[PDB]
Amino acid sequence: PNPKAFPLADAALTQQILDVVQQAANLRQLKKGANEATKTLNRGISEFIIMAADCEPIEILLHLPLLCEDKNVPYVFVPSRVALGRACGVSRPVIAASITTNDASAIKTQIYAVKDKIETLLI
Amino acid sequence: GKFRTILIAVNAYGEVWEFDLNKNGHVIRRWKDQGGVGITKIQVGGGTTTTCPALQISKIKQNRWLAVGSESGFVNLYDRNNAMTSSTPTPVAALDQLTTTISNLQFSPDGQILCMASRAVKDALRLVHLPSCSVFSNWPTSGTPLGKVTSVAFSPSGGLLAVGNEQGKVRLWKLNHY
Amino acid sequence: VKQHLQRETQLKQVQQRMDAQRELLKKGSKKKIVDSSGKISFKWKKQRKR
Amino acid sequence: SSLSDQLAQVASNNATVALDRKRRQKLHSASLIYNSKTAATQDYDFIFENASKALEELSQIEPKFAIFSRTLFSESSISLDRNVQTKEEIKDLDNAINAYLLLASSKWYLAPTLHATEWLVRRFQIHVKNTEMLLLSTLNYYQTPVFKRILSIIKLPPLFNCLSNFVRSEKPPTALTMIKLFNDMDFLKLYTSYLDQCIKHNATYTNQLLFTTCCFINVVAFNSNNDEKLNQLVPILLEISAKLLASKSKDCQIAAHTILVVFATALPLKKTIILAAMETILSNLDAKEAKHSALLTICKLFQTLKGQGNVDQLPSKIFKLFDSKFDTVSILTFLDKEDKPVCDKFITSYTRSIARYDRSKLNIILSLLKKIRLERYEVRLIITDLIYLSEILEDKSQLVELFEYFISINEDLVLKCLKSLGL
Amino acid sequence: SLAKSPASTIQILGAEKALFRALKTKHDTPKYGLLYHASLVGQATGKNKGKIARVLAAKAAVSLRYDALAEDRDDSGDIGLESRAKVENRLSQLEGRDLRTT
Amino acid sequence: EDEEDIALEFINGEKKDKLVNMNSFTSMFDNIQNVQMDTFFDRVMKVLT
Amino acid sequence: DESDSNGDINALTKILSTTYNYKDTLSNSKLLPPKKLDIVRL
Repeated sequence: PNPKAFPLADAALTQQILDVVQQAANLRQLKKGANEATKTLNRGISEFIIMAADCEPIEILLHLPLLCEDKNVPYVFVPSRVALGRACGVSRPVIAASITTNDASAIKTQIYAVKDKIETLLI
Repeated sequence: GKFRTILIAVNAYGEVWEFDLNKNGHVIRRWKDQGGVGITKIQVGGGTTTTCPALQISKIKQNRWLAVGSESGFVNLYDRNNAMTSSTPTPVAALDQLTTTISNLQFSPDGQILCMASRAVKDALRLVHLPSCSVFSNWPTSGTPLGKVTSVAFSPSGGLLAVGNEQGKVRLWKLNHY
Repeated sequence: VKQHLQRETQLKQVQQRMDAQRELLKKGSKKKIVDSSGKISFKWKKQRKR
Repeated sequence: SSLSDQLAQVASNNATVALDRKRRQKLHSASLIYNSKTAATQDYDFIFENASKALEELSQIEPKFAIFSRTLFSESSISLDRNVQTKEEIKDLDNAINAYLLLASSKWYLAPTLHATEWLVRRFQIHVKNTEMLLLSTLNYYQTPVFKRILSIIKLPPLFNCLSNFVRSEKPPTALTMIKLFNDMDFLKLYTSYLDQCIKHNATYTNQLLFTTCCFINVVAFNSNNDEKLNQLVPILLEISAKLLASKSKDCQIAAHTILVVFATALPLKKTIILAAMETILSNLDAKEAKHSALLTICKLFQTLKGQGNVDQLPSKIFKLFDSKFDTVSILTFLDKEDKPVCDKFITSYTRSIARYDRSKLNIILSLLKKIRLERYEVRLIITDLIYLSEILEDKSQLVELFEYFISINEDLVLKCLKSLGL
Repeated sequence: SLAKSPASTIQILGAEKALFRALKTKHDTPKYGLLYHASLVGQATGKNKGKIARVLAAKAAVSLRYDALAEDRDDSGDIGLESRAKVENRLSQLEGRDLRTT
Repeated sequence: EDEEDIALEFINGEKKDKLVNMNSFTSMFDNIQNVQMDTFFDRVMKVLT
Repeated sequence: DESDSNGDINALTKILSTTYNYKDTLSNSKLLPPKKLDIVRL
């Protein structure tokens, strides 16, 4: 939608991303909202970063790709904050979220497959 | 003396297909539900349908409401008379009273109440007045014997509602308006 | 430098265990699963918090 | 009962008499401007000096205070003791003070009013002997330091218990607490009595009238749950709406329109009740802004009616008076307005009334239907009435134009009505 | 850099001495920061001063990320106007909310 | 056609109308300081519809 | 003082004085009332 939201995931990739976001929510490995996502980036614990490409105005999450780039963390734009908030499993719209690092989870293979797909999409 | 039937089918992502069956399977249209991350039930209601069904060809009507209930508990709700014209529509409402997976939707034979009911937890049924799209507040109360609701059936004529649960005990109520 | 790295790793693991114990305090329907290697984990019921 | 209880009633009877120097110091120490020390120092000549000066200023600003300059602000009124006169003279003194409080209710952002009522407070003891009218008159100023001073002085009545919590504190009383105070029922009986007296003395103003209609709207919203509490809120608020509409001021008429629209969208009222309210509105409707507001609320009442006989014709005298107040050009401008508030049921009843009664403005009917998207049952009822009128009245080219318009848009419904009646 | 920082840092930003002393000593962290002298925190009263400092810091971070990263900036401040509208409404509602009994 | 289809025409013609709930009027008490009564009526109607 | 002996402005007061139940029940609308459900257990 918004042409400043560059890597915009499609139907299949967005379906994979929202499934792994749902699994990460039910494992409680997921930090929601743009401020908590920025905090995870500053601490250095994010596996990867999901944003919503239709937040108005867009800049309030455009601040995040800079830190994601400078710290080598994958980011992607799914196209709806309402659907992203329902995937994260909270009664609000959520414009950004982060899957955090813990190498003892039971969803690690899914997280690494989606993270590899996002790395390919940014590359 | 002529009608034509349409099949609506919903993906887990929220993409909705509408084929017609009179001429062969050919997609009339596609659109997308707003939000709808994992969508588990769709229902149409307010006219004739496979629950409150027709009895002669002249008594077939066209449905007005189309409700889409998802895994997170959210129930989007659409007006067909605007959705068919907008072709990627905005819901009339988005109900969020329940919190578990929506496992039953059931319109009245008229289409004035929408009964949405989960399956994953006890006491998880809510009735909705339409077109107000507002949840009724005085029933069910906290002492209503609902159980884990797995079946809901509205009556076509007498205004009954029948709810069946996991313990194996259906339970009748009669709405006094009808 | 190597000692710095080891100390920071030990502190990261301590904070991870502490945050797990903090998550076991709020709300929801936890289920105490045991991994058959013998290690305890927790899994919450699929229900949208409000 | 008990001896302490009977003595408590005796004390509240003799609450104001200064039987000793200590009670005198306390009673004369309570004041509106001066603090305890100087208020216990000074005297009636001082207070009356400031009173006469401030009343000269108040009479210069608004010329109705000359009568209080004749009676409540005279040297014989320096001399007379309230606690000694008989009950008849007490009653007449209370009428004088109540009339003054109704007049100087609208001027309380003014040191002249503060000084004049300082003399009333510290000579005639209004702040304990009749505090009801004091609080009701200065109730709309509820953030202001004048209300803070009034609260810190007054011993609060039975009905003002929320303010009995807020008395002598630092923050003002809050809007939710004013909603509590109005949400009691005997308070609403008292306040509607106060406003009826206020209208009959013809001194209302925009700030107070804003405040009281806002509190009434919030009372109806707070009791939106209880069908029973709403049903017993009906006679009070619709009686004050009747008196507020019988008033002459456009301000009172708009405030009554606001009460009417919110109460009829909160409670599904009877058809005769809605039509009677419409009749009073139109029977006193005079000004232009009130005309705009009255058209909006009439459309809203006719819409929120949902039931049997929903969309029937306006009766004879009501339709006559309505056309006399709103001839056709006005309603056509309202219909080609671009905000488009929904008014389909009122329009349909209007066209059915034109079809039965006037039988002339059928081109006007056609313009109405061209500007409005009616619903299906309304179109069916209009078509049925036009079929009956064509079969009774002589056929006319405007009627042919109407049926041509229907056949252009929605001919099969016309076929259905002809199949119900005709060939 | 100010836009890159999150909202809680923008709240805390002034009281860094008390912040880090309380962190290393395991006490309670300061709540105002440098935002004490803004007008909304100057209108709130106590616990409302804490809550309005939090809400105003969130809205200030929103405005900062807009203005530091805008490409077609209107320079009329409508984002700031609407954030002030939301903060004013939140504060007036939180002042209308009462603690005591009636 | 049938009388039930007449009733269904009534029901399907009925449109939605926003209800009043127990906290819908507080902004009026907020900005009621020095407004005019026509503006207050417009604000109440805009909240209603 | 009292002796009982163009539309007027006393119509609303007269109607309120006559009736005792305001919220109408004899509509029987074939509509459904919002936020208040009339249901019986069977």
